[PDB]
Amino acid sequence: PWPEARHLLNTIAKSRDPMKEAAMEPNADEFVGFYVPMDYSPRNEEKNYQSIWQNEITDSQRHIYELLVQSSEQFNNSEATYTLSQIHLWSQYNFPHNMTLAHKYLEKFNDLTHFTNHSAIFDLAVMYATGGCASGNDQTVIPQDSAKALLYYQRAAQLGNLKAKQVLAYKYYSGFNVPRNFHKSLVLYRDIAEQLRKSYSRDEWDIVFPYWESYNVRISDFESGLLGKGLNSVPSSTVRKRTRRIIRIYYAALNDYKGTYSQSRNCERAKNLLELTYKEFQPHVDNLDPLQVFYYVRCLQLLGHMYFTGEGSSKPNIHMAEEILTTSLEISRRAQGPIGRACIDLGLINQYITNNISQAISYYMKAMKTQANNGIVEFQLSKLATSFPEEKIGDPFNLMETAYLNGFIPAIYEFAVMIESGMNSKSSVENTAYLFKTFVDKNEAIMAPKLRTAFAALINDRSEVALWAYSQLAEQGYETAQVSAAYLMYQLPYEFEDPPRTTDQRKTLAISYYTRAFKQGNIDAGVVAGDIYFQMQNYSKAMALYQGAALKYSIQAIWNLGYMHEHGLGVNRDFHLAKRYYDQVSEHDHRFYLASKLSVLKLHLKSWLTWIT
Ligand SMILES: *[C@@H]1O[C@H](CO)[C@@H](O[C@@H]2O[C@H](CO)[C@@H](O[C@@H]3O[C@H](CO)[C@@H](O)[C@H](O)[C@@H]3O)[C@H](O)[C@H]2NC(C)=O)[C@H](O)[C@H]1NC(C)=O
Ligand SMILES: *[C@@H]1O[C@H](CO)[C@@H](O[C@@H]2O[C@H](CO)[C@@H](O[C@@H]3O[C@H](CO)[C@@H](O)[C@H](O)[C@@H]3O)[C@H](O)[C@H]2NC(C)=O)[C@H](O)[C@H]1NC(C)=O
Ligand SMILES: *[C@@H]1O[C@H](CO)[C@@H](O)[C@H](O)[C@H]1NC(C)=O
Ligand SMILES: *[C@@H]1O[C@H](CO)[C@@H](O)[C@H](O)[C@H]1NC(C)=O
Repeated sequence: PWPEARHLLNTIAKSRDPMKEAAMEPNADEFVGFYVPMDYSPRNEEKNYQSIWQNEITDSQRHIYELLVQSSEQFNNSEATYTLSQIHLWSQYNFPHNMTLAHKYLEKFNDLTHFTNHSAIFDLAVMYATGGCASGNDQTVIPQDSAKALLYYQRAAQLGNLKAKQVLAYKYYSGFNVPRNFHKSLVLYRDIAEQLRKSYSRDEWDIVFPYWESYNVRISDFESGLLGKGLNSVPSSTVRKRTRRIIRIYYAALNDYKGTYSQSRNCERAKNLLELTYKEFQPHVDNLDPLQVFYYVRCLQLLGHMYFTGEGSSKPNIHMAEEILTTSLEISRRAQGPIGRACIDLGLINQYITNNISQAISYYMKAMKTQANNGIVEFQLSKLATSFPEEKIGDPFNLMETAYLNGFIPAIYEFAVMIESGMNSKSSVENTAYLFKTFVDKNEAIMAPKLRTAFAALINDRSEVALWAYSQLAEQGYETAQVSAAYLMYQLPYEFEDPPRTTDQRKTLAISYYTRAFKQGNIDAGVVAGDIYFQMQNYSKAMALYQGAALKYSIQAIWNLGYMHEHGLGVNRDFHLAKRYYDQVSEHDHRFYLASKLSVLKLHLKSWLTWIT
């Protein structure tokens, strides 16, 4: 039965990505506010499943699905049962998802060699910790079970999977259910981090971090926001830079060198395009519009970084890089333009291909205040400080401390192993842990490569699988996944029409995600949690929550606060404090000057009537 099917699943060519398909082609360059549901309708998904598995499937595509499943039930293969979980849980080939049967077959895979394969036990160990999926109406449905999942996590990390021991460390570090226990968190964090540092090369560790494309972004920022407009915080989308022929080309290659969200990147067509430009312009180099040559030499900076990169080619060329960018500075003398990244990679290639350290300090130091310096320079210097104890440069400590904050990633590890090893007792113990996770969570490719899946396999269709993915990273320390999944589980109804028509369990999960996101910083989520409990009871819990938000300077919390005391369930009714709240909103913002005193108008309109009796 099976080994014939291997030819078929070879034939079908699944696990499709659209951004790779839009990398090459001319395209709309256009997407926003695409589509979402607001109600789940469990018994609707079953009939939709029925329709699609009736019609849109192919008769062959049934034929393959026929006998792996028919052969696996007749035969104990256990390889097809593992695949169909990854097919009805991932929708990896063109088939629907059904977490009931997927969950059902996962125990079958596990029982075959109970507790050996960490890649699977983890996946259902989440499924226990939710209770929302692997659910239904038949008998085997069970709600959430903490400990029964917890043990499986311990089995995986005991076996040695990474993100398991990650989520344990986060779970202690946050005080999710168990106590705080910073010590353990430190232990397994540093363990993880040494394994990560072992994943890389010496060369690749020291010279360039390889630019894995980032998706740790807070969905609902594409639309207005988690709430409204103007009264939000920190939109994390970073897309499609822009501010006279060539400049429209310049950006048009930059976007192709680092297209981040909706179109995959690679340099090759941008590169060929670029070298065409250098072969084109160079003899025709008079003045030529000092604003144009600006973007010319900027594309030269880029270009030299690309030859030294080795993108698109089989190898990098240090040499044509050398002539081309050294030329670039030969111009940059004239018009005194930006010079940074050329000074970096020039001071870097001299540092490992040649061995004139001396000038290399001159270049690094010549570009050190540059904005493009993230942390790379300092991290590269402190090496030479610890190697060559020379007075010229200062302490390694302060330099690496100037690289930590800026975001350059290797800087953390040295900055961490330093302080823990420090016979000099620096600030504390717990802060040390904050470093390690901040490294871990930021490497983002070994640990969390599925953000490129969840996003991707959302936009075509079928949010639910992305929802499971964020429901697999929300347990990790990724705020973005928490508010993402919750924003999929509960959208805010507009004031007019209607709240949703969803499950109560589902809300019991969403609220937990929003809460943890709140205590990772996103104040707005707190507000949203309160807007759940309007529809429920627990007005006291909500009041504590809102009140928890207001102390950190929000606004909507406050209007809800005065409004909760004036109308609805208040333990004591009072409008003295109320107008204070309603007025300090206008104290702080200066922009809602009217609605404050409007609330005052209705508030005294109460008094006019009540004096009648
Ligand atoms: C997930 O997969 C299961 C299959 O394990 C799908 O199950 C179907 O569930 C219905 C009850 O909702 C079962 O009822 C059947 O009704 C027909 C008449 O319509 C009757 O002739 C059968 O004897 C039975 O009573 C149905 O047998 C069952 N079929 C299968 C293959 O399981 C379920 O619909 C899927 N859900 C989702 C959300 O994908
Ligand atoms: C849990 O079990 C699954 C199978 O149910 C294991 O899948 C195996 O994963 C490894 C890679 O981690 C695959 O290795 C590579 O496969 C390709 C062909 O697909 C081959 O060309 C490479 O040389 C290499 O052997 C392996 O084939 C794959 N096995 C099956 C049947 O798909 C999974 O690895 C197990 N979990 C863990 C954590 O290992
Ligand atoms: C390179 O080093 C040699 C000897 O170390 C020195 O003579 C030469 O001036 C250096 N060149 C540059 C460009 O720094
Ligand atoms: C109130 O909140 C608790 C959570 O502490 C929850 O278990 C309970 O179901 C809620 N009750 C109502 C009526 O909302």
